[PDB]
Amino acid sequence: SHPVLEKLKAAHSYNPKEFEWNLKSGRVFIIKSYSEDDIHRSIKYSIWCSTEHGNKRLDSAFRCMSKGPVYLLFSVNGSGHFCGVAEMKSPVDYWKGKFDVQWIFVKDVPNNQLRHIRLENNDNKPVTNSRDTQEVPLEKAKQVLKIISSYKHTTSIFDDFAHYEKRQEEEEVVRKERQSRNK
Repeated sequence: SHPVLEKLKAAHSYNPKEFEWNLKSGRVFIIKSYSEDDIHRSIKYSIWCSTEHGNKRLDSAFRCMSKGPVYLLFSVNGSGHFCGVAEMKSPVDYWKGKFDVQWIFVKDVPNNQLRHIRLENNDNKPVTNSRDTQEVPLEKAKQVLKIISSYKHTTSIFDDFAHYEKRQEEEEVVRKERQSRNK
């Protein structure tokens, strides 16, 4: 293959061989996406939007860090895996709003690889049982990033790129025809 995808790959440096998971500083958040369509869209346009409350938390974190990176660890609700990692790259501009992200890792990591890591700031629950914008303590975040980085993955959302492209195109046509009948 897909030319959109080949362009994105050429423009970015996905799944870098060297990644420093041993962060000197930074903050790290779980993002729980409502759908794969949202992940596809985020990678393609390098933006994200959380809920109103999630945006406020993420914006605040980003502006507090202007000191080190803010990383976002993505998983779709009900998927049983993480699907990648992006760096937050702007504050939130007021999908109701948006902030810029730079996708770094695009790869599927099953939750069984991560569930041994528990968050002391979420009642010692497994990191894999987190809600949207849960903050991960840095020492635990290091271990999570270490695992996501090293993980020898079998699939990623890129395997379904053409599928998610077709979905989005067809939905826009349907949306337009529907607006047309309403107008």
